[PDB]
Amino acid sequence: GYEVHHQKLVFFAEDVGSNKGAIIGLMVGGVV
Amino acid sequence: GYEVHHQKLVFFAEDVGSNKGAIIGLMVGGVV
Amino acid sequence: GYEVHHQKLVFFAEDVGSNKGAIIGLMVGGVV
Amino acid sequence: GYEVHHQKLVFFAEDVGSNKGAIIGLMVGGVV
Amino acid sequence: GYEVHHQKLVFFAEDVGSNKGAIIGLMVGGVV
Amino acid sequence: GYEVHHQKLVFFAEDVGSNKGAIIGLMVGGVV
Amino acid sequence: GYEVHHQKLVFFAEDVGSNKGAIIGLMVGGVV
Amino acid sequence: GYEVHHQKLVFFAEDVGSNKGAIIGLMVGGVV
Amino acid sequence: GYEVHHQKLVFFAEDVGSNKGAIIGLMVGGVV
Amino acid sequence: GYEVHHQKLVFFAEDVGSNKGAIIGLMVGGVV
Amino acid sequence: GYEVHHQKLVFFAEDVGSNKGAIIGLMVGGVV
Amino acid sequence: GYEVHHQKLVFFAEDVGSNKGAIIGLMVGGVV
Repeated sequence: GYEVHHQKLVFFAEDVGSNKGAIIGLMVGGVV
Repeated sequence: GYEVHHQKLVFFAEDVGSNKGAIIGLMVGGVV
Repeated sequence: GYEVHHQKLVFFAEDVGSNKGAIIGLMVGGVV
Repeated sequence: GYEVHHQKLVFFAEDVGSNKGAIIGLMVGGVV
Repeated sequence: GYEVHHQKLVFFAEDVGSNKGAIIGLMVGGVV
Repeated sequence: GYEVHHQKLVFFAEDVGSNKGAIIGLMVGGVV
Repeated sequence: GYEVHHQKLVFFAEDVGSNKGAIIGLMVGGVV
Repeated sequence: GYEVHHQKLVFFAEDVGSNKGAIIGLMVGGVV
Repeated sequence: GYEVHHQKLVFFAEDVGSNKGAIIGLMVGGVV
Repeated sequence: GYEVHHQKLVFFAEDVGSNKGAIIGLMVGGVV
Repeated sequence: GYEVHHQKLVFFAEDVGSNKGAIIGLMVGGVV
Repeated sequence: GYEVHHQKLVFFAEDVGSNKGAIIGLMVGGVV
């Protein structure tokens, strides 16, 4: 059978989140 | 069974001269 | 030209530069 | 021979809602 | 008993006024 | 004997009768 | 400046029709 | 001198019927 | 002549049926 | 002795059936 | 007579912390 | 002397013990 399933997640541009001070948090349960 | 197509989710914000203090919280709780 | 259930979400923001610390609270659980 | 489809969602804002200090609470769980 | 169902939803907002503090509260969890 | 076809929807909104401070509160769960 | 008193507000929601996809997408910003 | 107060809000959703999958997306950005 | 500010926001939800996956996507910025 | 600045936000959800399906993505911005 | 600033935010869900399954993401974008 | 400022943020859930894991992510770039 034929099946397609994919996605894309991009979070807006803004005042870059450098280190010390600003911050970016990514949480992904466990790993493959 | 059922067939589906991929999707896309994109947010974009323009800021004059990146810098100090931005904060992003992304949680992807899921399994392949 | 075969098409199935598809979607797309776009959030675009263009404007000078509000104050210190923008903030993204986003959740992408997921399920089989 | 007939296929189904869904809609497209676009939230576009100029002026109101600039970078730095803005707050987006967006929930994108998943699909049943 | 299947038919094509698609559309486009675009929301454009823009208007000089005062102060900042803007807030987006959107729930977009899958579809029925 | 109702048929479904494509369509387009665009909405443009200016100044919110009252100070600034905007607030987008929408629930986009499935469709009727 | 005017004196403001408190009050009590309660809401109860049930679903008839059939089955129930519950969905609460709300924005509770604030008012001057 | 002077004194101020706010109101109280209570929300309750529950009703015998079927399925589940609940989704709550909320924005509560404090306002001065 | 002292500043006074209190509040009370309550969101309660429950429903049998089947499966689970509940989803909370919430943004609670802050205050100045 | 005297009232001051306070708040109160309560979220309560009950879900059985399958293994715990829950996905919480919450952003608590904050202020300097 | 010193000003006091406090808040109370609480999320109650009927589900402990099982194995690969429940998922919680919390981000506090701010500086002491 | 120095004004008082602190808060209370709690994420809690109750049900069946179960085993080792569940998945929680806390992001807070800051230093005393």
